[PDB]
Amino acid sequence: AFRPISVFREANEDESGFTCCAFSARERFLMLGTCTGQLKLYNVFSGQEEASYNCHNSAITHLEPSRDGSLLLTSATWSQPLSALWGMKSVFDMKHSFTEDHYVEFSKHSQDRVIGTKGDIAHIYDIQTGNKLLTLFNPDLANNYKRNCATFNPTDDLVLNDGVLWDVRSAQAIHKFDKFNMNISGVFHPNGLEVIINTEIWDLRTFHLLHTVPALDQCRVVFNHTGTVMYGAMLQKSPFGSSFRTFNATDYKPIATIDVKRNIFDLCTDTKDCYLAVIENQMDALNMDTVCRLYEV
Ligand SMILES: COCCNC(=O)/C=C/c1[nH]cc(C(=O)N[C@@H](CC(N)=O)c2ccc(F)c(Cl)c2)c1-c1ccc(Cl)cc1F
Repeated sequence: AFRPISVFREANEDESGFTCCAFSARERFLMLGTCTGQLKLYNVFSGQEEASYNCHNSAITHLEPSRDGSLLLTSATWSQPLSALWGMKSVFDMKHSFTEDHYVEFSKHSQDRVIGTKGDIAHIYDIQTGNKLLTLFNPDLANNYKRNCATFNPTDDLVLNDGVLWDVRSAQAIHKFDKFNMNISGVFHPNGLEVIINTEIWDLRTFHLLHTVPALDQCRVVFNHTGTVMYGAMLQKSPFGSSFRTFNATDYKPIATIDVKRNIFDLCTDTKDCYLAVIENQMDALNMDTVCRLYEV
């Protein structure tokens, strides 16, 4: 099941403004972005705030800590810069920013690069210098996905941008996956063998269609750290509707559908994959008053 374990809100605020979340390196501590552009650290069990840092002058949409705990990526709604990289050792400080990229992710195997998305375009940056190494856009192969989000594969040698597979080393598009939907651009399966683009599962080796999974339509997906479970939530204000779905990552078979009966802002699992944190708005409320709910997987 998904048994509720605890709940908390942005402490001492009339309107709680949590917008996104990620577990930190420290087991019991969750990092939350807020609609006023702050980063908060909370104890997930006590529900108490520990620390607060100022990141952006607009709502944080998404954040990602590095695995080693030294770095954090944030993205905001209408700030300049839209995304930034923060150092978290010694003092919390901005290292580099990515002016117009509305989404950013670390590379996966070695976290020495950032990949940012601006519309149909990907930008790769060096973490050391902040320098833009590559711009990935091919007018002949573009799918023009409206919710494109560029990403590295597990070994960092490939990028998926706008449904196009790029070889990072040569900076060449090697394959365009055919377009089946208007919005979702896709992700790599952590197994390194498959690419999941909306409802279509493609083989990375042959570029053959392996499976169709209709329940993934319009979903953002995240895997548990172990790579055994895939979580998906349909995009619908709140980025998501009121439900998320789980699937077996080995065979794409549905496990569970959870309707939390409130709009979802974000979802994450801890490094040990024991707990799920979900940001939920207290259907289609104009009032912003989010809680973080912790669930047992
Ligand atoms: C109208 O909204 C105004 C402005 N707000 C936004 O834009 C907000 C954007 C935004 N928030 C969270 C995400 C996101 O993708 N979260 C990932 C998990 C993660 N943290 O990686 C995710 C995966 C599976 C799930 F089941 C759930 Cl519920 C969440 C996203 C998100 C949504 C769409 C895209 Cl293309 C990229 C994104 F990062």
